[PDB]
Amino acid sequence: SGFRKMAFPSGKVEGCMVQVTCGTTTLNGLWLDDVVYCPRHVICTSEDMLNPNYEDLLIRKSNHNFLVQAGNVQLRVIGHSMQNCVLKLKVDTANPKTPKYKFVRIQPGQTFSVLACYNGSPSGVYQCAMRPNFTIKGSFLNGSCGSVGFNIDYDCVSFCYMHHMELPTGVHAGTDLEGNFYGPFVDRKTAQAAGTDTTITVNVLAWLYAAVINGDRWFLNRFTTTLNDFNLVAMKYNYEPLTQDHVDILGPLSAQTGIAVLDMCASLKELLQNGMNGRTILGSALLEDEFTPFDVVRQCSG
Amino acid sequence: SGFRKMAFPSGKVEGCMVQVTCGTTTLNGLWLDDVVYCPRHVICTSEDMLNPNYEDLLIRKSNHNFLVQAGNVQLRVIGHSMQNCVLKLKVDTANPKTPKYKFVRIQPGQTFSVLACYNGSPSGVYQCAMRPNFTIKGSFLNGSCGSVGFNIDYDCVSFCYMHHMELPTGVHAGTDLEGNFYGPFVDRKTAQAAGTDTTITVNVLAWLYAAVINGDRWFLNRFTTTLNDFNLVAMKYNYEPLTQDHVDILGPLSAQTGIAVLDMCASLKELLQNGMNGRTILGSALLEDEFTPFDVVRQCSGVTF
Ligand SMILES: *C(=N)[C@H](C[C@@H]1CCNC1=O)NC(=O)[C@@H]1[C@@H]2[C@H](CN1C(=O)[C@@H](NC(=O)C(F)(F)F)C(C)(C)C)C2(C)C
Ligand SMILES: *C(=N)[C@H](C[C@@H]1CCNC1=O)NC(=O)[C@@H]1[C@@H]2[C@H](CN1C(=O)[C@@H](NC(=O)C(F)(F)F)C(C)(C)C)C2(C)C
Repeated sequence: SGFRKMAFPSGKVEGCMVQVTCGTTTLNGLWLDDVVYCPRHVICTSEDMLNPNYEDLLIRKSNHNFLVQAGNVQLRVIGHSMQNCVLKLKVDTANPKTPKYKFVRIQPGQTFSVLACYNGSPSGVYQCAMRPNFTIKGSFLNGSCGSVGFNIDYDCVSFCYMHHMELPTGVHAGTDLEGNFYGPFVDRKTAQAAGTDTTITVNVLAWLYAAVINGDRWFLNRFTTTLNDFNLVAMKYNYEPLTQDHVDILGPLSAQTGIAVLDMCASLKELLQNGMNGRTILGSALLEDEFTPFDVVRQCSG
Repeated sequence: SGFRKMAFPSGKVEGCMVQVTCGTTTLNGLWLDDVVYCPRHVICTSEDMLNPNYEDLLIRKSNHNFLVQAGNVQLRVIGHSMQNCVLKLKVDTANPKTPKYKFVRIQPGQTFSVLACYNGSPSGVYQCAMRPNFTIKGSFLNGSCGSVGFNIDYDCVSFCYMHHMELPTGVHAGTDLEGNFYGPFVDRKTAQAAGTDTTITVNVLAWLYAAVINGDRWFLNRFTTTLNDFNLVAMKYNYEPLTQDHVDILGPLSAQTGIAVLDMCASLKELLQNGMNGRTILGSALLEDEFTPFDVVRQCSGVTF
């Protein structure tokens, strides 16, 4: 029993974290085979943070301007290219700790683990979800940049996120490992703010199913709802609209518990109507939205 | 900025997890140098768990009774010994990934990282506190036994916990790596219950300090209390007493925020009496007590390797 916000073992990613330095800028790099991936804004001074021309700044750089350090070893840089907002440094050594990996772009709602690093040393690991507004509610200080988000599937590491910047509201923005930003952000210091956040409705229902399987039944009820009446009510609490696709994904938890998704939707509407009246679900007095249907099955049946 | 329940990187510890099988029981082992550590109750059958005679059950067992598997490779057991509630199996091979490590035993309120494992394969890492009643609120299914708790200080892994059992209340109990239980528990299937839990007061106050640092400041009030007067409120609300010791630990956070510890106590007191009056603190409707002062500093400022 028990239910924990639980990250993947960070071991396979720890073996890939290096320090990338350029001028007075030091941030973190991901060393896979003979390529170090890191945020391109490493090549910006304080000045060129406002309207950087990355193409112009990079053409000024030779291989020898990039100090790559893996623990003690300085890697020798033998090539640099840019792909979108990530800089790719070719090094003369393939990383011997390179795991089986892929690059994946995730959708809002998806969870992944973040290995927070400073100076190419891993600090800590925590579990994140991609918010509907394409930000993550992370924990990152100065020099954290180039810290990555990942999933692990059997022995394969799925890299989905590289950290770039903090927005004024304290939420974080970054790119996939092809360097395309999640959402409408750019690696410039400009007036840009996170859109209005919403609750990830599909995740809350999943978490309620976890509550049932872990033997908590105090919040259900005898009502059901139409998908439309559910969405019309939920949306007034800033909940993401639930789609037929979301219901389909809840098939397995519905079947395992024998509570139809629209029945559990009825429970949710009433929980929003009523709150907790003291009580808790799975040790929380808020409705948890950073557990996907997959995360529940893995932790409560695996 | 931001504040998360954050675990230590598990790499050094993932390199030490093995599978131990004795008869039809499989669980997890910790492989360090040429010894494998795992719960002694691996030797117990369903029958033997009700009234086990460990010294007797153990002496009836030869090394050939113990399958130790590191991935696909069999390790050869060349010796076996018991220390308190942990079985120590000498294996023919030293673990080449053995980190700098020591065994430490923690007090309630201290936090640590748990690496949950099944069949010697690490599944997940989460952050835990040793509860005041010496349980931990874990997430552990069948085969999780031999999952370890640790902290890291630079390159030294300090192992502090090995998982043994689930209490009927759904909370978890285990030992230090010398096999001494945390709390008044025994490794038999017999009926056991967690005593009544209390809230780790110093940790809430540390967490409230973490709130102030992230600009969540609404709960500050003008009032200050005294330790004596506060601790009377604490007891009523099933809160651990705040000691002179506890107050001194918070000096860094008091100094960093300019909020006196007994001032922060007044905010806390008022919160217990009044509730949160709608609001949340760092996105929680509950007062959080599983972040230590050291945990808060290692994330909100640095010292984070
Ligand atoms: C990488 N080391 C930091 C990560 C930041 C620092 C504080 N916590 C973090 O997660 N990244 C940066 O310094 C990026 C970098 C320029 C400015 N910047 C920011 O994080 C800033 N953000 C913005 O100005 C905003 F909102 F517009 F994006 C700041 C708020 C000053 C921390 C670039 C290229 C975005
Ligand atoms: C190790 N593989 C399991 C892990 C358990 C399984 C359910 N959740 C967990 O964390 N631990 C055990 O097999 C221990 C072990 C015998 C029985 N046991 C229990 O978990 C039982 N608990 C107790 O006996 C209790 F409550 F009294 F502490 C169970 C009835 C399954 C809850 C021994 C030696 C205690």
